Amino acid sequence: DSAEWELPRLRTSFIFQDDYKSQDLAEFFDVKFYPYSPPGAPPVFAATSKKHAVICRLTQTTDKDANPCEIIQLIRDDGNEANCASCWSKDPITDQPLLCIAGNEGNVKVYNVTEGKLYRTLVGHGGGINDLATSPANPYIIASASDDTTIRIWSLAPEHEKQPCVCILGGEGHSYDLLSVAFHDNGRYVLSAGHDQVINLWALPEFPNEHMEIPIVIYYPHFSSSEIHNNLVDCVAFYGDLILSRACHEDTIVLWRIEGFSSDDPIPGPLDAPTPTDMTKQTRSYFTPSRPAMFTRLAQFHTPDCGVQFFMRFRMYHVPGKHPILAFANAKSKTFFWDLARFGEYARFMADLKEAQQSYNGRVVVVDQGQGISLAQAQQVHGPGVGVVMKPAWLVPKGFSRETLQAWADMYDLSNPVGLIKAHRSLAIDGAFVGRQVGWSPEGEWCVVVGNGNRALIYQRWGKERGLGS
Amino acid sequence: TEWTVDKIASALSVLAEEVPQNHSRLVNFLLEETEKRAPQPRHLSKTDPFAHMKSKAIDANPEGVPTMDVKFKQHSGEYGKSRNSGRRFQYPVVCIKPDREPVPPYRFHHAEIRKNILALNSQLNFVPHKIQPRSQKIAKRAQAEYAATLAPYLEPWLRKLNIEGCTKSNLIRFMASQPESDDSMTPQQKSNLLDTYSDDMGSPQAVRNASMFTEAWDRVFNDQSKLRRVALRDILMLDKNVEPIFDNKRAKALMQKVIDALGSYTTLGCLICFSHDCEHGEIERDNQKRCFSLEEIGGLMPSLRRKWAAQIEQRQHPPCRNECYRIHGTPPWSENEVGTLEWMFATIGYSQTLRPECFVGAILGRPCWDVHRKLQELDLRLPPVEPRTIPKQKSLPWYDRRKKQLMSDWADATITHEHAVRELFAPCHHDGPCTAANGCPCASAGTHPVLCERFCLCTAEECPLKFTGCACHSSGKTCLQRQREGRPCICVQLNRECDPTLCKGCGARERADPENAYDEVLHSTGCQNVALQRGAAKAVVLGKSQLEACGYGLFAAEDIEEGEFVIEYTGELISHDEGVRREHRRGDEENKVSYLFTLLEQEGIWVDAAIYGNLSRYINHATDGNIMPKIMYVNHEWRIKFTAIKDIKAGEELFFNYGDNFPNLTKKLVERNRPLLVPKTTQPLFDPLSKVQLLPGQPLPQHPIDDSWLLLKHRDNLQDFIDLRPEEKEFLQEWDAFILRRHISSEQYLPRYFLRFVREKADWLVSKRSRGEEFSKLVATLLARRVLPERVVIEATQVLNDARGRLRE
Ligand SMILES: C[S@@+](CC[C@H](N)C(=O)[O-])C[C@H]1O[C@@H](n2cnc3c(N)ncnc32)[C@H](O)[C@@H]1O
Ligand SMILES: [Zn+2]
Ligand SMILES: [Zn+2]
Ligand SMILES: [Zn+2]
Ligand SMILES: [Zn+2]
Ligand SMILES: [Zn+2]
Ligand SMILES: [Zn+2]
Ligand SMILES: [Zn+2]
Ligand SMILES: [Zn+2]
Repeated sequence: DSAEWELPRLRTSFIFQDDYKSQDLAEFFDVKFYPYSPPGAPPVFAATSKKHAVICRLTQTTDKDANPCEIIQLIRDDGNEANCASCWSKDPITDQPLLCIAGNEGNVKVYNVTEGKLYRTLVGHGGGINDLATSPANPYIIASASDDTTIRIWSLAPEHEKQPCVCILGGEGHSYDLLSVAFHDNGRYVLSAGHDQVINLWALPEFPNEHMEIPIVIYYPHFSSSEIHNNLVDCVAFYGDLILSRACHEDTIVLWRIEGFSSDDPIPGPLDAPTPTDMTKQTRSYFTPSRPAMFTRLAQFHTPDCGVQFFMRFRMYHVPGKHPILAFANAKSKTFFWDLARFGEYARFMADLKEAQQSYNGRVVVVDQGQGISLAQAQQVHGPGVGVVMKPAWLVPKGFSRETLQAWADMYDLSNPVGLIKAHRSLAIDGAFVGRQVGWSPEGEWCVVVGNGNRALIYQRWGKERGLGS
Repeated sequence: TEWTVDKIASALSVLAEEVPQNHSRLVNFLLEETEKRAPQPRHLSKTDPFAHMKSKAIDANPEGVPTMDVKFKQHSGEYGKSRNSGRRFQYPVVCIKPDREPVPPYRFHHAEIRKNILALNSQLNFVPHKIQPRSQKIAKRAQAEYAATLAPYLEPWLRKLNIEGCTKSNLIRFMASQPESDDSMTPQQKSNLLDTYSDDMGSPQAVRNASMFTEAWDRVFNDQSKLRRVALRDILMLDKNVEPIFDNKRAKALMQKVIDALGSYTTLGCLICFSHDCEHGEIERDNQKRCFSLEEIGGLMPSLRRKWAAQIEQRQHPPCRNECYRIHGTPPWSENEVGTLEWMFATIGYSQTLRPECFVGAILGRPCWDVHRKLQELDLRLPPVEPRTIPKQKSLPWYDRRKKQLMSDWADATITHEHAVRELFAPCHHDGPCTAANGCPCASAGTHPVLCERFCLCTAEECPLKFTGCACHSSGKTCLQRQREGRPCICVQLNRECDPTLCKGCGARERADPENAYDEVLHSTGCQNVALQRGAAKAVVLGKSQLEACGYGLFAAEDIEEGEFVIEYTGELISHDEGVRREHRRGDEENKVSYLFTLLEQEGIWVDAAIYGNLSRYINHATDGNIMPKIMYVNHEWRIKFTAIKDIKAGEELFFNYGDNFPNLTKKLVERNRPLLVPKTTQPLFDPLSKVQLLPGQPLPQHPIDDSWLLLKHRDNLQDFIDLRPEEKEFLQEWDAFILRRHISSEQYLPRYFLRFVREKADWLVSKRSRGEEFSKLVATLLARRVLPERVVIEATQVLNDARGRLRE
């Protein structure tokens, strides 16, 4: 019953041989779970180091001492490129999994991972690539963010084999190295960000089902702002239609929204974008419906001890029927989780309790939920004279103490956009660790964090372990 | 009832409590909505593609294969206690090599432009690792965001407090009267507020209430111990009727009626390219634009007066199909309808072969005898223009404008040909001769005199400095650098290209027309000094430079004989300081990559090809180059041409000696305390857009130029003027979108392009009356400058009369 609310815990960790030797400055920069397996299949993720792609499958176990992580394919980039970015795709003919790997020479390598061969290379960027993402609407469409300050959109569909760059996000919207690229779930809006502290939202056209001699070039993003953060931005993503983004020296993940943006509206076209007619405007928006405001900061998840580190990435688990979980690892050996559904449940609990405090002038009894006891059996143990409020079990103390309320508000109060929401679970990592990337399995029972020293931390929830097996 | 600062402050604190409450409600609402809209997973395979693959861990019971180690620990419990020290396993490695090398490196998307474009000055907001201290950056942003949060609450709270005189408009009036609004506001701003608000604030109590409300708000919300804090003044500045007064995006007896009627067109209309937002003009430090327009040479009247005087100083056709007054003659008129015939009458002037009647009657849906009736009953009187007498002036010993010839000391007497040392000035618009005494800049602004050019109000009859073009003619090639003809080409001597209008003998008129760019027969004789206007480049191709550790180079794709024009260096035109900010914004050392070409050293204009430009930005440096750049004057634009100095065969890499053409601005600042084929070459060659590798003997890629992004910026630049009514913006934008695509540099081509516009947009022009009225103001302006022939106004009268007759449908 309470299973819906369980957060992960450390289940397995491994260190991969140093492959950038110095003999400790190698890191895993990326991890991604394969997203095209049938429901129920063993989840399979790839962890890309600077020279290797380690592909693992995770299988839950009844033995605490057993190892759920087994490595099924291990690939080395036999060339001179050091890598830091990956994303998954599929063969358009055979439907075999394709792992894309990109790095500092400026090329995307596409690997046929089950057969251990190169599918192809995507050549054309003018500098190192730092992020890749696949379109959730078309598994053959990939976006790449580069030091060359552009995004390129690539297609692996057969009709584009001879020239696979279908779109270039160029122009003047960005002026220095891009570190992050993300697709909206509709496949048509793209977010980009990097060293110039700009977050840009771009609207993709539909791409012809046929050979394109040249890419469609896009010269203006539809939303642009350098004012949501005050530092370099290294991670950006959509959460539905809201934006999550992270910047260096700020120790926060920011949740915010573009005013007037809705993915239910028709996709605007390229001649609808705003152009920079005023050079003192650091925000501009096609979407804007006294002076408006083109964005609104909503909340800040507190992400302490990232220091001056950057290129550190969060990941939200967002799946129908399950709770949305935000996970991020900092630079001082900590991994953070927030279950976004606790926010609504806390606010219901506080409105129910503040209500009974007036309606019964204080004679109010608080009973935990997740018991055999319901707001009915609890009411029969008293009557009409005293109010019974149901408190979520995961709401634990320290009437309730000042310090108990302040500790609950610190984790679940959403009333201040400039506040800091403390992580709902904070797990410590042995030794000195800097997180680079987080990935979730399809069913959300596994969460993998990878970072420096070629380390992977594998968290699990809903395990099936039963009673030791040494 | 009777309030105090304390009582209202107290009340604001209680109202302020609804702000966090609403915020929590909103974020929770949006979080719930987003959770509900979670995406179903897509493109699932029907089988697990990894199902057949087993653990590659090596058994104690792999020879020659590379191997990597992995050490696993298992964890349990709440704090992640490890079960033991871990276990290590050996794994074979699959080594996969890439099949393709990256393209040479580059920064930004390099896009093609047909001509130079004019840039705005950017701010230095980011420097890879003049500027505002980041602390002020951070703090203003916090306050901006808080002000935006609080702004929507002020009217609801005012309505609930309901205090006499606490009105959004009375609070704006009080703010304007406080001393802070001298060190926040300048004259004409207070004048614009006083237009909408005035100074009376009501009763004594109304004035006392507003002052107490302001104090009480700045006490509650502007407590300076906080970073997040807003003064009420900062919220009122956001108000939709206050903000525009602090937005400087502003374009600007009988005759001053007309003057004001054509102000938009006299102010914005470009003299060179006839567009109202374009690439000419000057950008000031705050990015206000001085257009190269009639206002630069004194507005409407100095050119109009001269047209009138030209008209009476010439002393001595089919009637319109709109019930023409010429056959006949003699519904209430709007003031707009009357003004429309006012300015056509004045700008058509003392004409013989053109009368307002027919044309005004084509623009207004009125019959011609109707506007003749209104013409006669209004009896318009022109100012009488004095007989302009031209004072006899001694010719110059270094320049004869009748023989079109330079003579004797000429290179020492003028700086007309020395573009690097020239300072740019608005063309003559004075009365009297072009002398230092009359303040003529052409004569005296610089170290030496320069010739007066086509935009100066002087005439060649009057002015000994006036340029009249070259005298060259030949059934063969002419206007060459050292012509074997008897005397040389003054145009070439002055480092300018021939003028399609003044250079009547050499064929410039036809060869400077881009619509003949690829008539090889035409361009094989006649003037060979119009190549930048011709717009045709030798066939070139991008590739890997032959120089080691150089990135891209440019390669010839067709044989190039020495002396032939090769390509133009195009880019953004920027100021010195914008050049410096750019050298900073991109990083630094002499591993740098400059595309910053010096166009006019002394005036301070550089061409930056780092983002926008053309293939010429890829040409590398050699001391013994095979091409040579040269700054040319081209119809009052300065431009960079490349000419071959050797025979160059197809496949050879182009080089020139950079000289000091690409300066280090900041370092100099600190010191001042037959189809076309891909050629066979050794180097790889690339399509400039796809960076696809090109194969020898395939068609040379030649991609039409994409300008849509540039028409949109120029449209939006007109949309931004708060100075212009929507009817003005509608038409100006329609005309500019058409004329910007034709890249006009000479008035020789305007009548043909004008007639094409009135043909294509005829139906659109008569669909709505403001469009016809605006079209007539443009016509009146071009007629006033004697730049539109009277022949085309008569044809447009037919065209529109026939389009409106087709509308009666
Ligand atoms: C106008 S760009 C030429 C195109 C450049 N090679 C590229 O890949 O984009 C000029 C820059 O190229 C480089 N360059 C050109 N000629 C060179 C030469 N002869 N030796 C070394 N570097 C050169 C320098 O970085 C210079 O700033
Ligand atoms: Zn112009
Ligand atoms: Zn007529
Ligand atoms: Zn003069
Ligand atoms: Zn002059
Ligand atoms: Zn003159
Ligand atoms: Zn000549
Ligand atoms: Zn000439
Ligand atoms: Zn000529």
